[PDB]
Amino acid sequence: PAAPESFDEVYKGRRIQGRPAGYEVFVDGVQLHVMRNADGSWISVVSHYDPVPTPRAAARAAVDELQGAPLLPF
Amino acid sequence: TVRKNQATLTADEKRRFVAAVLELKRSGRYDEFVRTHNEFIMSDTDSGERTGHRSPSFLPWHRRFLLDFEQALQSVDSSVTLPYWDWSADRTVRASLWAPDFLGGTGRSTDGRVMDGPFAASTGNWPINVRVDSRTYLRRSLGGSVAELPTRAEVESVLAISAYDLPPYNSASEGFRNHLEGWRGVNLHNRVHVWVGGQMATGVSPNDPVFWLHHAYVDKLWAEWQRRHPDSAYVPTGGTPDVVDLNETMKPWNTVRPADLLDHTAYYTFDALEHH
Ligand SMILES: [O-][O-]
Ligand SMILES: [Cu+2]
Ligand SMILES: [Cu+2]
Ligand SMILES: [Cu+2]
Ligand SMILES: [Cu+2]
Repeated sequence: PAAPESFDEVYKGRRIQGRPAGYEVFVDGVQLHVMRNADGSWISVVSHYDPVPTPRAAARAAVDELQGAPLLPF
Repeated sequence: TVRKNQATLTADEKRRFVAAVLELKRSGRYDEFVRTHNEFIMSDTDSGERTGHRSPSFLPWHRRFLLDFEQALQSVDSSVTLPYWDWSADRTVRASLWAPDFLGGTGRSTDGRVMDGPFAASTGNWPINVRVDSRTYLRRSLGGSVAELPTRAEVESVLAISAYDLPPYNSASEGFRNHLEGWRGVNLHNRVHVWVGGQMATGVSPNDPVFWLHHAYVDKLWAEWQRRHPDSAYVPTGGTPDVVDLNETMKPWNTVRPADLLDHTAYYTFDALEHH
């Protein structure tokens, strides 16, 4: 049950980072709440009813959701 | 108190529902419901304490949450009750629900902003204050992120499941509760949040007034399930770590148990509900 690998990329113009902590995601340096489901999928607070396979997928879904908007710290 | 299908409300009942919701917003009360739901959805996890979602108490918790909100509406106008949205039937953007005299429609495609109805940002009456996405206007993208609302045949497949819930009592469970919640199977409740989009797809989903109508129909499906399966009841029934057992109390109220909420008729009836 060990955590996913870290990641760091620019996705649609915004920096997304993930790292084991039990895992943290940031969008342009602002932490984004994420959660892992028992089956290994992930969600974020801006997609909290929509499981996706990985934390990077959840970070990318957040950038899609935000449509350029700054994230507020949670 | 009778909860009615939204499609059946009179013009005057829509006007009074809208006015009561806007008064709760103006007074500051509405935002605290948004905040409670977000706090629980961020704390409710599959391998630790879980109360409002991803757990057997998803159903009584939202039943009591909706009762708190309905009683707040009734403090403004005692004739108002929560209507329900049967998304299996009223499944397009042309549903009267989304008309400018009720909830307003979908968001424009540039920024998702709702442009009509009483909750459009331009009215000055619906600031989005409790938020994580920094924008302060109501957003929706109906049918944007998922193509279809559940159908009646899909709902029927879930109603046919006899066990209320199953170990491990979380998002991985088989059984009725998790199939209605939607983390497993053809997906009923979660998919509707995804289908509306905007704030309704996020932890601050009560920012959209349709939240209440969605959960009032999820709550009606629990009542229907009970009529179909009179030999089934809430589980677990004692001694389960991290999960609210039948006779344990639930946060945030601390003074009510799932057992106190199984029978909706102690609080309201529906316009129509099948007999077993
Ligand atoms: O429950 O959203
Ligand atoms: Cu929710
Ligand atoms: Cu979460
Ligand atoms: Cu919900
Ligand atoms: Cu019978």
